[PDB]
Amino acid sequence: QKLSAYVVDWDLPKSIAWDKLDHIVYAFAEPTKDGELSGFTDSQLKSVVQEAHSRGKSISLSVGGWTGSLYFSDLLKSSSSFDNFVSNLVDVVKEYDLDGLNLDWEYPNSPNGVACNSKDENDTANYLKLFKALREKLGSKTILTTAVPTAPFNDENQQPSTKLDDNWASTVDAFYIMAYDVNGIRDKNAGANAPLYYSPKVTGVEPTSGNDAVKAWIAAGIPAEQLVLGVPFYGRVSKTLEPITASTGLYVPISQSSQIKGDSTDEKAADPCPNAVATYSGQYIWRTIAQEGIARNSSGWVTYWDDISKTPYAYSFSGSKVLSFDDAASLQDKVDYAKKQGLGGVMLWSLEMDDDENTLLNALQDIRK
Repeated sequence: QKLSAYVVDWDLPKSIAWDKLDHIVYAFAEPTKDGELSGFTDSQLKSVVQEAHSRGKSISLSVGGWTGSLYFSDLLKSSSSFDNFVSNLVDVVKEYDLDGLNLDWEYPNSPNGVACNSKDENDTANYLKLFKALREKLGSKTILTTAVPTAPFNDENQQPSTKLDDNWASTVDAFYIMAYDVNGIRDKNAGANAPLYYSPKVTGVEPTSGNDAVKAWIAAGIPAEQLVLGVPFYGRVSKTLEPITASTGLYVPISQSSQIKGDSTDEKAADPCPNAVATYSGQYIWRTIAQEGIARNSSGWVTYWDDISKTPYAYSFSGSKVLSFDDAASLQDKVDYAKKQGLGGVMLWSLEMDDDENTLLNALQDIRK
């Protein structure tokens, strides 16, 4: 699995380009309080598994997700709910003829991610117990992967680990680094959604990137070959308080009152926590970007290139907004990095975002390669 591609149950692609990929990750199954797997469509998963196997392709189920991470911590600390979760997790593999499971807990012991998510000092330790259980019960050929944040899983203090149990690398096959959503309204200045690099010279942005995350995880104990760079097929808009020109760069200050809306896929939504506030994400999928000609200086946009983060961005004087995103160029750069760093491969989120010409997916082909 050098090239993995997430598909979403709520929006399957009408046509999956099998020959341009290796491994399909079907998202999501959300764990319930009782430790059962839910929230996915039975017929669709059967359909997609069948297709993948017809063509000699691998498929995994992704358990969890941004809104599916509520019960992970509770489930694993208790011994009874642990075994039943595992039991259900094995059954689903059995049931659908899955080639593996992709655990996506967002995130172990963290006040970030959804606010009301259960959390515990031992979340990472138990996360490792879960994987070990899974391996014992599934064997060595089941693809066991995890989608991970830009720093190693939290310790008993909610700080990224400086060293992960060495059993992590020996149990789990690949760690999919979710190297995107790095910068947002949580920052003072505009930044890249999925930067390849971070520069300390630049303040008012988050001190991480793709390269930095890799570096962090390698240091924590995970070999590079077991690391997988996640890339987006979407971008994000911020509202700049100050207009971007050619003599300004990407890093201008932004509004923080409220996140403005992106494209038509960007519905106002609130996390599954009582009395939480609905918000926009700012998201703009690649399709919108391509159709509206944003990367071609159309529709009132002017396109630039950030030399620091190796990503394109665009600015509309109308509404004063900046769109940080990824194109063929920034994507092919991420692929160059991955190959030179001896990474296991790359993954993309998510397949239905790409245009009908497979522009973004094609830009990723050197990884297979």
